[PDB]
Amino acid sequence: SDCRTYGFNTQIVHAGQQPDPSTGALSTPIFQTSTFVFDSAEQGAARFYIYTRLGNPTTDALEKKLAVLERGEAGLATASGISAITTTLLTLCQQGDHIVSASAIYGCTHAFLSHSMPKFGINVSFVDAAKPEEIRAAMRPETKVVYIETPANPTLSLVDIETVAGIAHQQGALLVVDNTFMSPYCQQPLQLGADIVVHSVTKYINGHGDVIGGIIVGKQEFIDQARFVGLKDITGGCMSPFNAWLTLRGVKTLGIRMERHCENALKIARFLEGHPSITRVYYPGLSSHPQYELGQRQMSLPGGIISFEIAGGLEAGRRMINSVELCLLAVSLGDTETLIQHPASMTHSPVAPEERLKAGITDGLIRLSVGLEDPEDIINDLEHAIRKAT
Amino acid sequence: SDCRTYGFNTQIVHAGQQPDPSTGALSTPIFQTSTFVFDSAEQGAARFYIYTRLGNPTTDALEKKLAVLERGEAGLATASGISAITTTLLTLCQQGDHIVSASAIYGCTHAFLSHSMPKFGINVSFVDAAKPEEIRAAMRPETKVVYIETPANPTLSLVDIETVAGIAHQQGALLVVDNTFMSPYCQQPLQLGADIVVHSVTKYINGHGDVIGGIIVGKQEFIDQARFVGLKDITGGCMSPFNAWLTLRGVKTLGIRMERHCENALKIARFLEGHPSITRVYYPGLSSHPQYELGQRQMSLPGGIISFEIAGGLEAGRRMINSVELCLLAVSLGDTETLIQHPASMTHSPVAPEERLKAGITDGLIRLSVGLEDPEDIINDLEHAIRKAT
Amino acid sequence: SDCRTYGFNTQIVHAGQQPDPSTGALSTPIFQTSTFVFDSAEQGAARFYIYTRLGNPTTDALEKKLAVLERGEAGLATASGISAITTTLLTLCQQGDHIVSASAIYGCTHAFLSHSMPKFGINVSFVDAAKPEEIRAAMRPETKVVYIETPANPTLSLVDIETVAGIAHQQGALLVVDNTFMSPYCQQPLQLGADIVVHSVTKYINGHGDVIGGIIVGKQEFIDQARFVGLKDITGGCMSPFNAWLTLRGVKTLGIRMERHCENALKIARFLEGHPSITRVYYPGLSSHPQYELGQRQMSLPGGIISFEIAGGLEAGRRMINSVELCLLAVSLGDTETLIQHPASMTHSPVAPEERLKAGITDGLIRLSVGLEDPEDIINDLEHAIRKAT
Amino acid sequence: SDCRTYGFNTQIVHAGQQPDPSTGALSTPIFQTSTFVFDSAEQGAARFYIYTRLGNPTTDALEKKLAVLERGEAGLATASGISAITTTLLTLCQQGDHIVSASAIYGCTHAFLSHSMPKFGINVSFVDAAKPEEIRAAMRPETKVVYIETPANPTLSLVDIETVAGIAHQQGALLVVDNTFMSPYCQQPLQLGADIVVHSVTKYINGHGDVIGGIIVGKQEFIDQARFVGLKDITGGCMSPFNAWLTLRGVKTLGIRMERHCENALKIARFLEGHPSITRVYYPGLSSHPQYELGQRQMSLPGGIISFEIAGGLEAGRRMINSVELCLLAVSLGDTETLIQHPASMTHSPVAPEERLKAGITDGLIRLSVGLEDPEDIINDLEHAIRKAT
Ligand SMILES: *Cc1c(COP(=O)(O)O)cnc(C)c1O
Ligand SMILES: *Cc1c(COP(=O)(O)O)cnc(C)c1O
Ligand SMILES: *Cc1c(COP(=O)(O)O)cnc(C)c1O
Ligand SMILES: *Cc1c(COP(=O)(O)O)cnc(C)c1O
Repeated sequence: SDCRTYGFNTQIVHAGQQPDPSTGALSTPIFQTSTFVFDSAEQGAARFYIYTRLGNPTTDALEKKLAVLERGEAGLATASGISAITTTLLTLCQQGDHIVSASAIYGCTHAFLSHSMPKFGINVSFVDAAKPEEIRAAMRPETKVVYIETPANPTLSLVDIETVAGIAHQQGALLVVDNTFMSPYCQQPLQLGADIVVHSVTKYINGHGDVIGGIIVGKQEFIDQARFVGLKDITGGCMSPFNAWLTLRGVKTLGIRMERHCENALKIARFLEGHPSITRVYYPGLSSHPQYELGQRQMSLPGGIISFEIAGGLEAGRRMINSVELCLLAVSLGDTETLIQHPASMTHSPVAPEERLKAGITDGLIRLSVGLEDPEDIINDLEHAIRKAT
Repeated sequence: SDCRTYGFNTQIVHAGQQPDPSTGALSTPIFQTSTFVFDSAEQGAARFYIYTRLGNPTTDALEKKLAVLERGEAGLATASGISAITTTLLTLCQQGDHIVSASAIYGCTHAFLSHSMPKFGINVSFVDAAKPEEIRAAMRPETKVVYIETPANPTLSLVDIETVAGIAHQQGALLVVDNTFMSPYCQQPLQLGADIVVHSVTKYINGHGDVIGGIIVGKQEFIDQARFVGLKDITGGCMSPFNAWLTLRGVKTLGIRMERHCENALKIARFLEGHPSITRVYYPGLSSHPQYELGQRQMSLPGGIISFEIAGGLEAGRRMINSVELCLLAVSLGDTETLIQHPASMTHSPVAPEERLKAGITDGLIRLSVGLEDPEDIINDLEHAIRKAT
Repeated sequence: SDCRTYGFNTQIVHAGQQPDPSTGALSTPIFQTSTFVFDSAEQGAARFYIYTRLGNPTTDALEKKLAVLERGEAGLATASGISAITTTLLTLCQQGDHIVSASAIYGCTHAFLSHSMPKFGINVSFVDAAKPEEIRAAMRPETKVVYIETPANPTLSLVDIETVAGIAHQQGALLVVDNTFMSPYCQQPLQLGADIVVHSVTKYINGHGDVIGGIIVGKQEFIDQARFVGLKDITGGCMSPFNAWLTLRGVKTLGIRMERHCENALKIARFLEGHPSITRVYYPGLSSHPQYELGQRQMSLPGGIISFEIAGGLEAGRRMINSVELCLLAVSLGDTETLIQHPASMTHSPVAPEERLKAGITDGLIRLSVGLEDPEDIINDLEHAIRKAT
Repeated sequence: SDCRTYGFNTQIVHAGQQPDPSTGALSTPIFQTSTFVFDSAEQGAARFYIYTRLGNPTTDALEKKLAVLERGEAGLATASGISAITTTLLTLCQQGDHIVSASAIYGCTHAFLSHSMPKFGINVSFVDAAKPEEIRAAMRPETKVVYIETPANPTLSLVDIETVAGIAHQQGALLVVDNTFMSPYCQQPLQLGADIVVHSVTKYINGHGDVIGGIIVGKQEFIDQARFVGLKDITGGCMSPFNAWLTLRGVKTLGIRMERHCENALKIARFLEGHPSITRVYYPGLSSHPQYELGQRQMSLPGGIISFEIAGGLEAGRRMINSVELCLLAVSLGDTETLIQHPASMTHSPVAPEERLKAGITDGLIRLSVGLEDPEDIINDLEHAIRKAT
């Protein structure tokens, strides 16, 4: 049979994997090796597995699974989400090329695009990707890539993938989408015209807060270049077989995890929207979200991340996060535990307040990654902390 | 006490490591986490461990140990040896800069320098680094780095680190040395004036054929840039904590392994030099090596790698590797098992024979990574195969 | 706060665990050590962690979590489910003691009780535990333990835990319940009067088909004896820290997994009950189950295991399992993949047919462990295979 | 070829292992699975791998390697050294049987034999096994097993394996030898007439202080019973595949480790014997050892463990261990780090002083497990601490 014909939950469990033919072992073995042996001089030349830096059976299973889930031809695992992004863009671009990027992107990605790319002669124009006309207006004869993230932090704004793909393609560029926030269970950019999808598997795909890693999915021709040039000759961004095996294990529960994350998040978002100490709640599942209908067409679920603004600015946000007893203070997302952060007092404390404001980070903004706990316990913890903070 | 005051074997065992203060666990715990939690808003801002992509306690132990062993200030672990090299060079260089590199370098490194760097506007001049005058003559006002490997494949030629460091420094450049072949047990480039040392830990440092990884050692100021810019904003070349833990475990036996590798290799090299079917033997421990005295000053042991040429060219080399029963056919080195390869029929089969010849790869050249088996068994296997092949 | 006060899903995620105080690492570190160090002679005497055979911080987290989930005082992890059972019974019993056991128990447990115990002078009487009067009638002055499993293979019959606990206690014996089939998410024997619960974590608790292990939960006084005598001085049945860490990771999703297993199983059970080629379907969620109302009081969900009888006996059962394309042929249960077996042709093939019949294993009986795939795909596979087999 | 024909170092590296046929992976894959799948009903019956509790390809490699190294037919891996011992003895013995055991045995083994065995109707007579006549005099018609350890703590006394084997066999009993202290590199009890060898792999065989585990080696007929009855139906003492893989990795360096341990230990023993503050030194490599010549015939090296008595009794021993700066205070042995303990103040502090004295534990006795550090550093640390303590 062919895994690409089964339902999505069946694919989550089985795609890319099968019992070991030699032993019958059901779990994918951990091929924690650096060296592969040849039977003869002739077999060594013909292969020219050889070396985990080229490929590995455990990692291959993960790559094939994620390719099935994103409806792409091929996958390539990497050492980190950032390595997935930079291996992709450094494979595609050289000195003199140009990229149009969303401004509302992950912080580390922004640093790569704003400082590292221009030092290699690759220029980047940042635009508001919620306005597809700004993408069009920034495209140049040298533009190779349009780069977007959706939903995007810190207010969970959206980008219309299908519309942007059509613009990029008419002007001769590829569209790369960072799909980390959604996972393939909730959004499928390649089905909407994107050429390449990248993820930090560190978040939902692994889901267990114990793996740093990335994945790239796209056409075989591109993935072959990302592997044999990008990984081999540029970043050296290999995923270890053990991390691939842990990610395979974590992704087995992706469907049931995303369903529970999103069911919990919708309940919490509605609680916050009814709370008179909370000025704003940013969540694609609330009908007041400015791009609500686009989200309903593009995403199968509204996600597990919420942002919200607490009354009273910086000191209220600090008092709030210092008053939670169950939510844990951390900067990651997509884990089984609920995580909370207050950027203005945590990650962006040395940034000038007016510079945070232009970046959409108000003094009272809190970001919540909703976990698998009972939502009543999460709501009770938030209610306890909000009441204290105000 | 201070680990930097003890003998080298003591440092191999103990440097960078101590019993866990919280539990007393002797083994370094495997901190297989992506997320680190803060106790309050204030602690989260002060730290701005946070995230394994920034650092991790297991990986920190490995970095500190290797810094002690190379007599450097700081270490930085990476996803692969190639990532150690490219994270280093992409941190140091930008569009318009220049590198002088040895020509006799690892194949993948050559591909990065010959094809990837120039596409980022970084030019590279390749020279014969056994001739320090060629390094001097190639240096330009824009030269930021001189890059060398010693010993170098395929004939185990050497580079005079101290002399080259003095030339590089007089002309305002840094010297980067790939010390993979030797390990810090046998050669210490920083003590001879190199600025930065890189290794593929995939070889001797781990030693067990089950980890792909790299390490960078140098001054704190540079390592901080390689970590917070190179890894964070360019390659995303993180080492996983489990790979760091395996490398810590493998390096515990580095001293006893290198002693046995080199004792075995010297016996095998002398056997091959006495064999009338073997035209040449390349090994720094043989007094006929063209740079023998330099090797005796620069290396504490002559290493575990041998190359040799079998009579009868391509078909004899193929028959030989097809006739071994104990040596395993593979392209890695530094494992506990003896590994053998015949480049002209394996890795370089589609390369034009006259192009292999200019690269020092003759049709009869065999490379041997000597393992920890009884040398009598290795010699008997080689003798059996050589006699058949001729 | 106290984890014992939160909801059950919150407890699944958080109980027994917290961020590492020394580093903030969110994931429980893998303390893969054999040795623990003391700061002084005095600290070494006071502790007399010391040695993973006594205890280990990773394994302690798992033990504490499972104790919370079963509402018991303490937990003890073991090398296998069988070791959990034998460490328990060999701690409790000595030469001259007696056990009353259900006859419908796991095969390996039956072998221990029928052959191993009597060779140590410990006698066992087997009874039909669906009939509590048979338990009472078999109790002797020497009876130390009543041992039950519920639901029990092969027809998923039940045992009334509360009623049996009252009988055992009136006659001075302890009740031990193997709760593997249900997990603490679906049944809590200690809340119904059982004294000790054992599990094979190999099944649902880990859930990922990659760990062999057991756990014991009960009063602190008993668990201390099971640890310091049973494990230390009898079975030497330690769980490795890595297996404990994997089980901690697997149990994070126990609630969402059990919900999906049981939702899928109920759909499949109803499909089979409507199928004219299927003579019988054994599933606690079907109202025709002989102990249906007891199951509704004692179990929060009817479970993920189904047994059923296909028309046409031995050859139909063999043709059926040889015709599935998605279900995998295996003898375990509780994995994320759907597993199927036909005992009469697989595990019990050399047993006399009339001896299988008395054991409740008819020639046409199939056992199904329902996984996390789309139930429509599982049903389509079963329908395809049943139609072929008949 | 056949691994049993090669030299011992070659066997250490290669025995039981080969490149994976399906992939060529050189490292033995980690088959971290609980479940094995069958291709058809017929293959499932024929096998009746099936289940890691029966066997596993990773663990099988370790078992085969250790069988080669001990010159035995078959091996069986276990959860701990204690499980290797109890699985062996509980397989061999039943109610009414008798064991003659050395008195100078590992503490936990003594507890099993003195308290657990008699509660199962199995009687044990303890004798001074340095006097083979005491073994003979204690044998009864019911004696099934003679059990010995050599060298034996706390004074490293010896037992003449060959002489004791002949006595046991003439009287119809099996000889079981715990060979943990020596490893197969230094002593081979089966070659001297022992029937079964057990080890705690926790010590030298793994060697890296990060695995708890055991191994049993003997005839195929016995090992089959220890596996299919002892492990399956009594102790449930399975080794996890990951622990087996780590032990395979650790044992690769067994030969070079034992050579360095013993070279270091002999230097340290001679230093201590020349020290006027040290009243006695117990080490088989010193010619004053009471069984020196027996040790030279039976052991290829004198081992890595030393015991010694410091002048000044209990308080001097406590001051000494509180004054070391490099040696670590711990109760294990066979690790790469040097470990030290003072039983009278650490492990035996609540034992009556006259009861320790009869057990050979004087108030001033120190036990040292010599590691792989520079021996000059170990000697300097001991000298520093001894001078302070006196
Ligand atoms: C966390 C994240 C990344 C970075 O991935 P890493 O695995 O941390 O390198 C990139 N994009 C998004 C949207 C992320 O959330
Ligand atoms: C193997 C090797 C490398 C590459 O290291 P990887 O870990 O394979 O990326 C670089 N330099 C030398 C000298 C090597 O032998
Ligand atoms: C599988 C099972 C066991 C045995 O557990 P192991 O981990 O295989 O030793 C015991 N009881 C039940 C109900 C089981 O399903
Ligand atoms: C440590 C030891 C044991 C016990 O082994 P574990 O792996 O700790 O269960 C048994 N015998 C000897 C000689 C030992 O040193």
